[PDB]
Amino acid sequence: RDKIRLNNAIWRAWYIQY
Amino acid sequence: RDKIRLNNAIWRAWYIQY
Amino acid sequence: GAMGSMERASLIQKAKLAEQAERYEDMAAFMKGAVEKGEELSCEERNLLSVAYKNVVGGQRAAWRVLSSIEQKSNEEGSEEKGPEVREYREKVETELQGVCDTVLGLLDSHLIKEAGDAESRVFYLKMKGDYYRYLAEVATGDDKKRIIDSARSAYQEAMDISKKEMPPTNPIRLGLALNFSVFHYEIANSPEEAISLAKTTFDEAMADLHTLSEDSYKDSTLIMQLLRDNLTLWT
Amino acid sequence: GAMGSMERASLIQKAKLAEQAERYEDMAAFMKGAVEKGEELSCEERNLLSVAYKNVVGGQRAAWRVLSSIEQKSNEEGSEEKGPEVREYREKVETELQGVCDTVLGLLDSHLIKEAGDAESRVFYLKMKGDYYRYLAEVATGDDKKRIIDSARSAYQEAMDISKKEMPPTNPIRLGLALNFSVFHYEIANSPEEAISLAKTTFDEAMADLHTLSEDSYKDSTLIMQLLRDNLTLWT
Ligand SMILES: O=C(COc1ccccc1P(=O)(O)O)NCC(F)(F)c1ccccc1F
Ligand SMILES: O=C(COc1ccccc1P(=O)(O)O)NCC(F)(F)c1ccccc1F
Ligand SMILES: [Mg+2]
Ligand SMILES: [Mg+2]
Ligand SMILES: [Mg+2]
Ligand SMILES: [Mg+2]
Ligand SMILES: [Mg+2]
Ligand SMILES: [Mg+2]
Repeated sequence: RDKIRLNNAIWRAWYIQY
Repeated sequence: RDKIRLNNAIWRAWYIQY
Repeated sequence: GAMGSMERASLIQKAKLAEQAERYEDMAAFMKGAVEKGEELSCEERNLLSVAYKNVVGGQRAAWRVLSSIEQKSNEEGSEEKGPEVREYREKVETELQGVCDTVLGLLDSHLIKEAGDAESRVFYLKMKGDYYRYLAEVATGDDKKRIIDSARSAYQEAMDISKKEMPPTNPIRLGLALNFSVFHYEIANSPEEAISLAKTTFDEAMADLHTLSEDSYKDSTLIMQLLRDNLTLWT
Repeated sequence: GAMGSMERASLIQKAKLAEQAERYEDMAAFMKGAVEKGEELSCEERNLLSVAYKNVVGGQRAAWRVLSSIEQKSNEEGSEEKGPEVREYREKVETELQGVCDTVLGLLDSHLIKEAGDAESRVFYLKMKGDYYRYLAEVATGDDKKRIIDSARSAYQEAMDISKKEMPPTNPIRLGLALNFSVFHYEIANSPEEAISLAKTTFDEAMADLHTLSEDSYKDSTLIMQLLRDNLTLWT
C-alpha cells in the first residue's frame, strides 16, 4: 500500500515540479 | 551492488530448487 | 483479429497468466480479444482490462517523462549540445502512446459503454474513457488538445453524475473516479482549486458514511481514500 | 532495416536514451542498427549492445520461469485443473525468446566476431555467443538441445583460452566469462564439480593477482568476484 502510495506521490509530484 | 547480488542469488537459486 | 480463433475463457485465463508474468502488452492483447467476443465483462474482467492497459500506457508515460526531462536540460543556455535525436525518440514514444490510448477508447466506444447495463459498469467505462483522454491530453497540443480536454471532462462528468446517484460514497469505483477527475482538474484543466475541492469533499463524504464500506472491497476503498489525502498533502 | 537510414552516431545516442528510459527492446533495435553499419564497436558500444539484449532476453526468461512454475502446480495429482492454455502461452514466450537469441547470434556470426581485431573484443563476443546459446539451451529439447550445448561450450572454451593468454586475472571480461562458463557447467552441462572448480580457481587467481585491478574497471572486477563467491556459497 505504502509502495503504491509512494509511486503515486512521485508521479503526482513530477507534474508540480516539471 | 547488493541489489545486483540479491537478484543473482535468486536467479541462480531458481535452477537449484526447480 | 489475432485472438479471433481463441475461446473467450482461454483469453481470460491467458490474461491472468500474463498479469502474473508482468507481460502487460500480452495481457492487454488477450483482454482486447475477450472484449471483441461481444459479451459484457464481469467485475473481475473489467479490472483485468484496466490493469493491462493502465500498465502499458503507464510504461509509455514514464518513458515519455524521462525523455522530456532529458530534453529540458538540452536545448538550453549553458548545455549547448542539441541534435534532433531526443525529440525524435520522444515523438516515437508519443505516437505509440497515442496508438494505445486510441485502441482503448475504440474498445470503450465500440463496444463496452453502450452494451453496459449495470450503473457500476457504465461508470467504470466512463472513468476509463476520461482517463485515456487525460493521457492523450498530457502529450497533445493546439486544437487537438482542446477537443481531448472536453472529451475527458464530458466522460468524467457523466460518470460523476451517475456515481453520486447510484453508488455509496465509499464505493471504490466512485472514489477512484473522483480521485482521477480531481487529478484531471489539477494537471490537465488547470483548475487546482476545483481539484482540491473535489478531493476534500470526496474524502469527507467517504468518512461521513464510512459505515457503507463493503466487505468485498473495503481495502480498495481505504487505499483510494488515503491517495486522496496524499494528493491533498501535495497540492496544499 | 528500419534503422538503415539513420546515422550511426544517432543510433548510439538513441540507444543511451532508451537505456535511461528502460526501453530495452528499442535499445536493442538501435544497437542492432549500429552494428549493421559495419564498423567495429568501441568498448562502450559493446556494453550497450550486451545490456540491451541481456535485459530483453532476461525479461523473457523471467516470464518463462513464472509460466513454467505455474505449469508445475497444474498437470499434477491433487490439482486436477489442466487445459492447454498455460503450455500454449509458455510456448509463445519460448518462441519469442528463441527469436531474440537467434537475432543476437546472427549479429555475432555476421558480423562482430570475424571483424574483431582486439583480443578483448573477440573474447567479449565469444562470451556473448556462449551466453545466447545457453539461453536457448534452457528451453530446448532433444537433438536441438545437444547441438546448442556443444555450440555454447565451444564458444566459451575458445573465449577462455584467449582470455587466459591475453588478459590479466582481474580483467572484468575475463572474470565475467569464467563466471558465466561456471554457470553453464552447473545449469546446462550438468557438471557441478567443474562449475565449483572453475568458480573457485577464478576467484583465487583474481585474489592472487589483485594488484592487476584497472583504475578504469575495478568496480566491475570486484563485483564479479563477489558474484563468484556468492554462487560458490549456493552451490556448496
Ligand atoms: O500511482 C499513480 C500515478 O499515476 C499513474 C501511474 C500509472 C498509471 C496511471 C496513473 P494515473 O495518472 O493516476 O491515472 N496513480 C494512482 C493509481 F496507481 F492509478 C491508483 C492506485 C490505486 C488505486 C487507484 C489508483 F488510481
Ligand atoms: O543476476 C544474474 C542472474 O542471471 C541473469 C539475469 C538476467 C540476464 C542474464 C542472467 P545470466 O544467466 O547470469 O547470464 N546474473 C548476473 C548478471 F546480472 F548477469 C551480472 C551482473 C554483474 C556482472 C556480471 C553479471 F553476469
Ligand atoms: Mg462461443
Ligand atoms: Mg507526436
Ligand atoms: Mg467539489
Ligand atoms: Mg556514413
Ligand atoms: Mg517452443
Ligand atoms: Mg578449473
